[PDB]
Amino acid sequence: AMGSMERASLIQKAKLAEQAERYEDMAAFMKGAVEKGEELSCEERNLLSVAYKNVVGGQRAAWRVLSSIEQKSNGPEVREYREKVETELQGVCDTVLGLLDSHLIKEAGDAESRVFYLKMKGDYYRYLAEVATGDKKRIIDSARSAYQEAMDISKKEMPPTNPIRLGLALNFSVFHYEIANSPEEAISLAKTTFDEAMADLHTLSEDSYKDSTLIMQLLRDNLTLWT
Amino acid sequence: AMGSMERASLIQKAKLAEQAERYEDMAAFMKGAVEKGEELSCEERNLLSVAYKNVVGGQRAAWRVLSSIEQKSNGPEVREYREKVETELQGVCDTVLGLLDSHLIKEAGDAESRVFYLKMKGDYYRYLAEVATGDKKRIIDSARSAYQEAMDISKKEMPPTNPIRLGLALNFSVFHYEIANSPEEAISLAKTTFDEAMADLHTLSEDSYKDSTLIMQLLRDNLTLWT
Amino acid sequence: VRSLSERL
Amino acid sequence: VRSLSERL
Ligand SMILES: N=C(N)c1cc(-c2ccccc2)c(CNC(=O)Cc2ccc3c(c2)OCO3)s1
Ligand SMILES: N=C(N)c1cc(-c2ccccc2)c(CNC(=O)Cc2ccc3c(c2)OCO3)s1
Ligand SMILES: [Mg+2]
Ligand SMILES: [Mg+2]
Repeated sequence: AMGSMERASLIQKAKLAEQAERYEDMAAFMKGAVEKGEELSCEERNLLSVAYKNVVGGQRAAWRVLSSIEQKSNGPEVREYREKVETELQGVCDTVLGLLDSHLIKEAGDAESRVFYLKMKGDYYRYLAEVATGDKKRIIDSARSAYQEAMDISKKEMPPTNPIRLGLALNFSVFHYEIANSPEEAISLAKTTFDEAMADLHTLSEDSYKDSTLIMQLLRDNLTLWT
Repeated sequence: AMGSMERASLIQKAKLAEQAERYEDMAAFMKGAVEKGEELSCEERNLLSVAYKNVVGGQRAAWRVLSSIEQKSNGPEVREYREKVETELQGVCDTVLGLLDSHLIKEAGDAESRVFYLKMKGDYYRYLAEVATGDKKRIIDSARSAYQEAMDISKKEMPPTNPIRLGLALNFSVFHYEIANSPEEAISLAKTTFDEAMADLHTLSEDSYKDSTLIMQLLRDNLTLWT
Repeated sequence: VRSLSERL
Repeated sequence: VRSLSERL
């Protein structure tokens, strides 16, 4: 439905939707922009990610509420409604994965863009894994493979303080702890990421230092919760 | 699309949607319940109101953000997107007004139900008036007429501390101040409502006292802002 | 600031 | 409590 709107207008409307907290509209505008077929800039990649993170985040929060109610009850209404929300969540994840596969990842040559999209791929397979059962194994391996490829590129091409590299390592650690039942892998990754970033902070400007230390704080918070 | 679901299941799903903060779903379930053609209980009326208040509240907040951006700019994007949100808001208000007119109000014989629905009618015409221009006059008179009929019934049939009567008077005072450019009418209504409720608190149980005083606090907050 | 209306 | 992932 966005095929008749100019790319630049879709991006401008995504920025307005963000200010208006209209995240479903924001995601639709950014999907339209991606479907124009041009690569996305750093700012545009962040708009895409913010839009879908907010949409799927609301769905995940709703699914967790309904799943909790359903687990305590063990009529069909709670199960039926949890299934409805689950199907909608899976549809949003499939949409994002489809944009990544057709054709954002294959056209991303720079490390910053390729790592960003591969991290997103890991994240949306992770959200699928949160609701999957038994099928679950295959989704988990898809998330792991995307995160691992992103990690390999990021370690070769980015400094340890780069915010994309840090956010990737953070989310992969969450994958290990919450999805893959590998809490020791999660703790090891978070600790090594934190320590390597700490030792690189001296190279950063005041602004970059703030960016990197904010994400490092999340690594430390998880380590506190996990140990 | 809800015509094939049992009334009781729609109500149960509305309650679940509320807990999951899925207010669009909640509104759709309650619309489906209303369209079964039976009158609504007090609890069901509150579910209907909560669902649509949350849906239109998000739209109103977005419209205000976009209208503010549009006013500062004076390309077509901000206007076009504000118009899109405005049209969606008007559609939600028209849906609620249509449920009230077909046929909730005419079937409401008790004062509690008739006052509740007439207040809702005033509220959704008020939300239409917030975005209307010039057409604006006719919407304003429709809101005023609904609120006034509700007031007349409430003064004859309910005590001054009844929460529906208090919320009606509160919202009618907001109408006078923000929509009808009648700030002195707003102040007079809020003051008289507050004082008459104060003098009736002695009749209430501890629970009812808490209910009534919470709404009275909003009357006092407005009087502070308005004077 | 805007006036406060009935809360849920 | 659940683990914290990357924030916007
Ligand atoms: N509209 C939006 N939402 C954004 C637009 C742009 C933008 C990008 C390029 C040019 C112009 C704008 C954004 C830039 N954000 C980042 O690059 C990542 C980041 C870095 C450090 C952090 C952090 C996140 O969280 C904790 O510390 S966000
Ligand atoms: N699911 C929901 N949202 C609700 C279900 C029921 C319910 C009603 C009847 C039977 C069972 C449940 C609700 C009852 N609320 C009121 O009647 C109005 C009210 C009174 C005093 C106040 C106030 C609002 O705000 C400030 O003080 S709300
Ligand atoms: Mg073009
Ligand atoms: Mg039936």
